[PDB]
Amino acid sequence: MERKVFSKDGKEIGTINLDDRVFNIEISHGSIYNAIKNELSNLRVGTSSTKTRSEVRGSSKKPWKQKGTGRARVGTKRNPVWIGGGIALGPKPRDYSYRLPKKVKKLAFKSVLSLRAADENSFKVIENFNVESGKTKDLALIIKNFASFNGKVVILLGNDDQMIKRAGKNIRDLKILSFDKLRVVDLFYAKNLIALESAVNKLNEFYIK
Amino acid sequence: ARAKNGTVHVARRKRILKKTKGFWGTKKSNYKKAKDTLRKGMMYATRDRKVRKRDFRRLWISRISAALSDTGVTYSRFIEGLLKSNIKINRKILSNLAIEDVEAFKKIVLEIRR
Amino acid sequence: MFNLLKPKGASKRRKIVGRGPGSGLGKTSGRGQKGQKARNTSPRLGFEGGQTPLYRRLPRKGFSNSDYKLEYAIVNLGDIDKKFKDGQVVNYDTLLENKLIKKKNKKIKILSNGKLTKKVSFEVSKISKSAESLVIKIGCTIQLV
Amino acid sequence: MANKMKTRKSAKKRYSFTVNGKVKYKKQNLRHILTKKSSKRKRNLRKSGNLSCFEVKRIKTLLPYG
RNA sequence: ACAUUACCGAAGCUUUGGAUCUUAACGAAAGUUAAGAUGGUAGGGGAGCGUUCUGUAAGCCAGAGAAGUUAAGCUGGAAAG
RNA sequence: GUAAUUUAAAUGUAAAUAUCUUUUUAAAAUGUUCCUGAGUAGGACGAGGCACGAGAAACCUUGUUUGAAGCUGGGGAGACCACUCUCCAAGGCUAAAUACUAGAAAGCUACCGAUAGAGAAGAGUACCGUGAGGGAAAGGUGAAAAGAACCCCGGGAGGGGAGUGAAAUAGAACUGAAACCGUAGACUUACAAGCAGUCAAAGCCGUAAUUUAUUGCGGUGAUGGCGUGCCUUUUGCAUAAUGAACCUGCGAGUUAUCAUGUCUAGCAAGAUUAAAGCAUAGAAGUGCUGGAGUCGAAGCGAAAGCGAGUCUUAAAAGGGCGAUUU
RNA sequence: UAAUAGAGGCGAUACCAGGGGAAGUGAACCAUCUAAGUACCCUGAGGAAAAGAAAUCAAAGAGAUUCCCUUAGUAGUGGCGA
Repeated sequence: MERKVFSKDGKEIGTINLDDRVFNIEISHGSIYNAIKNELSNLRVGTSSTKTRSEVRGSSKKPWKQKGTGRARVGTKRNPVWIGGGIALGPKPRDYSYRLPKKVKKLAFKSVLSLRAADENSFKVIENFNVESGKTKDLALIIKNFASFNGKVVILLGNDDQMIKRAGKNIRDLKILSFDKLRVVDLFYAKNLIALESAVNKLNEFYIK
Repeated sequence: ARAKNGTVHVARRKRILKKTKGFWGTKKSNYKKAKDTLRKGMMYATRDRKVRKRDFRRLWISRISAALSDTGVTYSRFIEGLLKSNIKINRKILSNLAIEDVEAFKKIVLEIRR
Repeated sequence: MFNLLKPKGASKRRKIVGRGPGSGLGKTSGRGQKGQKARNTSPRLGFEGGQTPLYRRLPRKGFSNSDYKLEYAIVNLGDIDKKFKDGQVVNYDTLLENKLIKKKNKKIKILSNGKLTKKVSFEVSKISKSAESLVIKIGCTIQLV
Repeated sequence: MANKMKTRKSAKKRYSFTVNGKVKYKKQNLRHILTKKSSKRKRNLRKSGNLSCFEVKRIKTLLPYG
């Protein structure tokens, strides 16, 4: 597909081609759903824990005799029924991470990129620039010239431009991503998506393969 | 991930107590007795909703039989003549008629005796 | 707001059990009334309640002869026809790179499912009589390695 | 790998699986006193058989991998 | 006891209003009609309500009054809202 | 405080440089002799460890006994023998990768928020036992004490006023329910045998409409009809079978892996990486690298072995298990 | 007796090495076996320890020791019962 390219001051400068095999695949909402689930599960620490009968402090003496007292039978003081006792079938530390098939992950990336690029206004492309001073004023000015939907803004880069990345690490609702380190959740929930043409070309050969 | 917030049991109990307002003794405030009495009450309500039809029809029949005690028509024979002369009026209607306007009912009976 | 829109049937819920009468899985929770099974247990050992089990009534048959098998990959004439062409040497290297076998095994055998039409050269370890007859008839060459 | 299901070795040594479900086995009663048994009986006991379809599910539980 | 005409009498039958499901027909489909079929423990299958946290959410609603019990009223076929 | 930077007099821990210490102050090169680890190798009996329970039972350690060779050698190659291929014991050291965190510092959490969380937000204290030892319960005023000057009742406590405060039904305590105990008002009840409810229903009271005392929303209810609390367990329970003083909190099919079935997603005669590495980040990520391995693609036969056939057999002669239609 | 040198004990309700070594269970009994070198006891030090440079693996051509992924629930063993 064809796409207009705006200059860094908000005005049009040129035109670029978005390859169809990446930005115009038929959407696979199933792959998008699976990928989002996986990316957010892999982010869990999953270190919550709890003590069973055997880990609560206390003795394992029978509190009173089996028969004759007139009370309900009991084995140990830290019985899960008793107050302060252990916890039956509580949470234990566990590994929540898993790895999706790479083909499904790739298809999800293609689908989310196509879904975002389908809309002309929310997706935009800007000619290559850099913040040589590293300040934040300049970057913020560029976003606030482009972005319109008052919300999450995701910038895509074609390299690791450390100046831009550490100039944008502090913007309010900004996420800077390189082409080869994409995250489906950020792409899917981004209400403004601003890409460089370097990022466009690197994405083309990155996902055509 | 502890999921404790106990704004549920109080809700169940408040609805039950709201429906069990006028009951005698401890059945109006205690949760256990109120729930037992309410649940048997609702079952009674269903049964009785079906029974009210029988009760009212029995009342209507007795009222008709009373309004006919004057004349010499036993109301089995009255129903007889009613059907035979093809008057498809209703037990409720006849019972109410014998009270609101006795002379119309009496005329119906004269007409049945044929 | 973008509404992920999960595909239907992509995640069954669960069989949460013992959580009320109305759920159908109430007090007894799917276990029945009483007995051994109502309390966590079932005697596993293929058990028939003390009757001599089937795997103890029946007799045995012999060794497995593992540790001495000559195990090695099967390749069929139909596969060769579908994948190759004239003049090259069907052997370990070419079948491996063309993904007809895996390079764990190096003692291929050639079987005769499907038909082969192309004159080829073979460097294999075993060959069935029917397959080598058909292959000599089509006009190939066979070296046993 | 912490908890791989163990096969039941005494069952492995007696059962075998065919390609599409059936279970092959060796018949009993041909191991011991054999003079009295009729020749046709012995000949039938020699040849191997297949189990009834009622045991196949339990056997598939006993042999989780084979 | 034997005759004549009856009536009463169940959640049965019939009729009225409403809902779900199966089958069939119509309809592009949605659905609209016709037929019947829905007591139910064990137990099997299927469809939902509600609680807490997480992403959505640097969103929205709150000191001009959040959350929570608390009086009354109302809606949904049930969980309830 | 946080980002990126950055304080070291003194002390502690690290390398690098010399100093210092030590060593070679030489090697390529043929055959005769010497030595090359001795109660040791091995064997007999009794045991243990090797996955391997005497089994054909190697091999290693080892208790009781016995007992060698000296490179022209010896050990091992799962009884043993021969050949062959490897290795050279019976002397002594060795960092790293690996196990562990009582703790120290810097951080994180689909971890907890006072019956939770360490037993312990106050602690192994109070208390119990001769001792070993066992073992609790108790968090919250207000934004700030700005802790109610003074006055009245009372011995005080406490309350009523006056003041502080946005609030004093905020005054040693936030939000303050249920169980429980009350006060006041309305209605009903002392001729009656009510699982306390439901279906009808006069009268009284509250209230809205209809010009106004007859219809509804309501609370009480004379009287009539029906009705053996619930849970669990049994062929079968109101049963005089079992269980609960009430109320409020706490209080049970979970997690990790394997087998198998189904659903969803993806690829396809192929599918898929595990460990682990690199890069960026500091962001227990996720993008690559990594195909060793596993499951299909040919099965049959105890196996050798043969193969769309194989086995049973002289026999496809008939069948058993397959398939050509995955 | 003299001379110096190294140790005594505590700490880690952790880890490692050596010695001693059960019982509740499963096998629906039990006596083999299993649990299991598990708990625990005792002797030693370390920050890691132990082990560590082949009279070895093993029929492949490799080359110290240790820790992972696979091989693999495979090869064998087992009142061939578990």
